Amino acid sequence: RWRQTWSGPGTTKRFPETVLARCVKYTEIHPEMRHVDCQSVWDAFKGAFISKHPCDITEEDYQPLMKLGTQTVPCNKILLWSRIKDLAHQFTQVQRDMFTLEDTLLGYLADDLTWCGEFDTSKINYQSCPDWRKDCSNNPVSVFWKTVSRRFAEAACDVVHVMLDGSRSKIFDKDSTFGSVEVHNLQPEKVQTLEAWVIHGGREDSRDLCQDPTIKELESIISKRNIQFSCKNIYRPDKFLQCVKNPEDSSC
Repeated sequence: RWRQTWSGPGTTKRFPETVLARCVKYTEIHPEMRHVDCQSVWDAFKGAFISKHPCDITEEDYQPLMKLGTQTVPCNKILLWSRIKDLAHQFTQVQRDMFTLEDTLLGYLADDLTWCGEFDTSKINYQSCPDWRKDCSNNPVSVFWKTVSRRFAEAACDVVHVMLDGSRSKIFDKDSTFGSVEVHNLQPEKVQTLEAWVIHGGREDSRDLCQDPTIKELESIISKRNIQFSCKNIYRPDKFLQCVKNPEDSSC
């Protein structure tokens, strides 16, 4: 074909093998998931989207998979992020000070992957998948992230942290998974504070981006949910990471 059905990239090559391998690796490393049957996880993941129209996926489709990937997360150590996932991951990798969604079995399985099927065939579509904007929001990938992110947000307690990209025109973006799902699913009964770390992209002596209009928006939203809001600038994320690996003895 010189023209594909959908406007988005197709399913990641060797999707089935990749998810299965990730499940095996995760369950080998993480002791609480030692007992998960990875074939069963693949079957349930597959059942969510195979033979279904990829513009008609619902959260219910992923419920078998959600049940299987049920997992306790230290509720007071959750790190959310938007448009800055590499630094979030590099940070949690140092000494596991916090946990992101990609530290969970389900987030790990799907990170950086694309997948979709076809109505009334059992084939995976490796040629194209729906674009969230051009085609439809109710596609297998978008629906998966909304489903898993909601559950992750509901599990948070105490002080919840979020890394935001301060080099974006919208540092807080109401359209992101963070802004459209996670903010609205933190449980005010459990969550005391949301603390945002605004990651600078700048060359040095930049603005206090905690005063950014979009940050004030996030503050208003979260305050009105009866959760406290805190914000900090991270001016030099390279120094930040160094200080995380090697604190207090040098210039930190």
